[PDB]
Amino acid sequence: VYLDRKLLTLEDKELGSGNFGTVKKGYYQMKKVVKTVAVKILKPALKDELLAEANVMQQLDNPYIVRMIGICEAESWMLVMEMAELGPLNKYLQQNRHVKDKNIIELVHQVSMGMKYLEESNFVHRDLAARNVLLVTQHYAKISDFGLSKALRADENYYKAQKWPVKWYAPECINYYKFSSKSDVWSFGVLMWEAFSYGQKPYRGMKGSEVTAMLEKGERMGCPAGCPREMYDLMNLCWTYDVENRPGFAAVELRLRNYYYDVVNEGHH
Ligand SMILES: Cc1cccc(Nc2nc(N[C@@H]3CCCC[C@@H]3N)ncc2C(N)=O)c1
Repeated sequence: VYLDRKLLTLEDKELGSGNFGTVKKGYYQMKKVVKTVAVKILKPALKDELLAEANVMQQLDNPYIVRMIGICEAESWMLVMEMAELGPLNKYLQQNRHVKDKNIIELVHQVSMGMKYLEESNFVHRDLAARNVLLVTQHYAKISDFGLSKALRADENYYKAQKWPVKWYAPECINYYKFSSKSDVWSFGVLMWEAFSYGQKPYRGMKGSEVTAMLEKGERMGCPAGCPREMYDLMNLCWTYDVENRPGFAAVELRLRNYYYDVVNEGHH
């Protein structure tokens, strides 16, 4: 969990940025191999947020979720993770607009498998967006960015909160401050839309309070160009207003798994 600063070699160039500080590429001398890493580097609230985040990732063991190597206290606090070379999903789709439809279904299914696992593990993500999906290859996606994440209490199906990615948030989060796995299902809907719109921001040119107004009227973002109908049906299903009747990730992953098998069969035919 605690890494040795001497074994860590940072690079100058910064790969990305957030409120916390920077993301830089580096190397960590493992037992015999050198391993390529991404490091979150801070610029007291922020400090504690990094320790909590690291404590969450430590518990997570799945092929579709970013792996934490460990943490380090030097110049600043550093959270060290295995590296996803091709970067955040949204940027990638913005710069590769001819990625095939089958490839997108593949990647969002992988996110769904990682989210099904996370549900079973009783953690909520609370920031599930395409910028927080990281690509190892063009056919391998992983979920990261767990700074808003919560381990649910053994006696609760949701976490009660006390600045938010509003456009990814379910009605019950905005209205009642309650975040559950069904809430992440809602954001997955928005994530899919983002993926099929090739990295475009959702609800463009609308303020947070207008989006709320829109959803309450029963309005939803339209089908992206070239997006298969059944994938849009799945999006709308994820956007079930009422938590009770919204599907969980088991249902969502099953549906994505099966649709992907038809599309793979189609290709061969
Ligand atoms: C090429 C490139 C560019 C930017 C970031 C990355 N890698 C990562 N970024 C984030 N977080 C970022 C934070 C800033 C916005 C984008 C991301 N959400 N977390 C984990 C990783 C990781 N394990 O590799 C890679």
